Amino acid sequence: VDFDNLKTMTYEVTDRVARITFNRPEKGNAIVADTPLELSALVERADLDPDVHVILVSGRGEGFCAGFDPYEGTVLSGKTQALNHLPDEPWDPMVDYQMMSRFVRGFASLMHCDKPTVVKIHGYCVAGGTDIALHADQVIAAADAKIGYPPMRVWGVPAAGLWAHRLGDQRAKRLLFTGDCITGAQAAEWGLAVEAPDPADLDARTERLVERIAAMPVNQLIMAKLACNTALLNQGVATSQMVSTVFDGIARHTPEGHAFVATAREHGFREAVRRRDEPMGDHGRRASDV
Amino acid sequence: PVDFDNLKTMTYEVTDRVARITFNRPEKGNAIVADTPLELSALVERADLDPDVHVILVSGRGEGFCAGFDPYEGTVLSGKTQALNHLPDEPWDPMVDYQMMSRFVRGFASLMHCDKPTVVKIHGYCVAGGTDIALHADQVIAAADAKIGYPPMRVWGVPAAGLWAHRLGDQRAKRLLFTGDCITGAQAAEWGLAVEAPDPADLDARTERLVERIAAMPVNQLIMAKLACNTALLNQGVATSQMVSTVFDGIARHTPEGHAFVATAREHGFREAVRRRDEPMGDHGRRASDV
Repeated sequence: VDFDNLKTMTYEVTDRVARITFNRPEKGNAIVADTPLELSALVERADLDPDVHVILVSGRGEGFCAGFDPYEGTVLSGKTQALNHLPDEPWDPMVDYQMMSRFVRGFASLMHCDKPTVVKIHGYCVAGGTDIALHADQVIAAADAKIGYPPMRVWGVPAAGLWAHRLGDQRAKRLLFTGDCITGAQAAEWGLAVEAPDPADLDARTERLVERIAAMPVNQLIMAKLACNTALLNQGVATSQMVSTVFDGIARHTPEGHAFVATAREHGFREAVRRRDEPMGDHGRRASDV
Repeated sequence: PVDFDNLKTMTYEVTDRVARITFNRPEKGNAIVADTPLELSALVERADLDPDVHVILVSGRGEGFCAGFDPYEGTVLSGKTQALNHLPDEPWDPMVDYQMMSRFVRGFASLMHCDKPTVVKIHGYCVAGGTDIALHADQVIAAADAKIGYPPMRVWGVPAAGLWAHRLGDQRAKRLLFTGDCITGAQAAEWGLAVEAPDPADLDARTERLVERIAAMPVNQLIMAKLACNTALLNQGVATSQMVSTVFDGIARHTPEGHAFVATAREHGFREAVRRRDEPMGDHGRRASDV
């Protein structure tokens, strides 16, 4: 990673806030190969800077993140991975796991890093976008944001494996058994988000939150996060994550997975998504009425 | 950033399906320096991504495996920030220390969390910070006469990796950590710290045999076996043991006792400081602790 030629996001430190800001708004800040690498590198940079006390992750454009979009001679090559997605030959789930687990590993830097992480969600945080967002220590969301994992319906299982740890069993299952999304307001109500300001107030309340955190000594902040993370990680997060990443690979290789891909190839991915969600009445920015 | 054409602390070679990572500071007991965890972590990742590699074999050159611990400018890891944080007569900052020592342990933990099997071969000694590395490996094979343990429990460390109780169980971990005593490789096999403990003349051959039997399996099978076994391992609270133990190691280095050890090492050299620590306990150098 080259801090002078970042491809997917920007880095800027203002006062004590390290702002990591997705920079592909034309693509909904969709996750590409470089996203986890840049995210993890920038988080480490922030961790090591004694003038940084808090990391604020956000996206440009209409929403936080819409989800998923030098490796030659590795298991991660484009050729190896595309061969592993052919339907009419046995695939290798561990070749898939080596690829997908490294996305998740990059995203997990927001959980495991020394310093506090805040994610600001506006608009949408769906599918892969939640594999990032749910790792953050604090999530603040616009009241009218759309948040969930629609590809439970076809083509994914949340690789991060964090829904049960963030929502509890009942509410995680409510979303993962349907692919339904909740509003930012409901995310606050269910405790997925710490607050849900009206969209006109989101930036102001977000800046207030990070300022308050940033006013604290780094040593205190690091200790609080270490203390709290002993309880979080003791819930079996590592296991939830591993098995969910395997499951996501499975979702991308079932008959249902391949039929979705074939639809995306014929009509484009946006239209494949519309046809997935339309029978459920929550296509686009429509609410799921949870 | 690690340069595979200019490695500082260790070497890398793939022979058939075995990625050999071999420590390369033989006359300093392969002592751990800043680049050690960076190189180990990068080379383990490279092995993981190479479809021609099935197993990773870590060993050290010289008389023993590892004797333990020996671009950051403007970071919490700078030489100046860390040196300042070790002054005795001012308040120190345990989180400045944690940021440093946790990143050593993170590099070492790549042997545990990587996709593929890891094997550590111990000859001679694996003591102190050496064990922070070794105990992360999936398989440990040791010369019957090797010396294995954490002598700085006596003064100046607490095992930052935090793995002793996970690898030995409560009673045998406490037996070594309440004393700083070392066990032989033979005892390590009996206690299940090592999977076998060949005579030193047979160590290399038995090691090669073990890694070849592992390498004869498909990569997909191996990765699944490791993932399955690690769910139980990690469910023991390894992450918490490692975090609290890394905090405790910082403390050990900043107590009156820790400062007195460093003052002796600074005045007379580390070797003499170790002499004074271990000779009263009858186990200085390659002597056994008679556990």
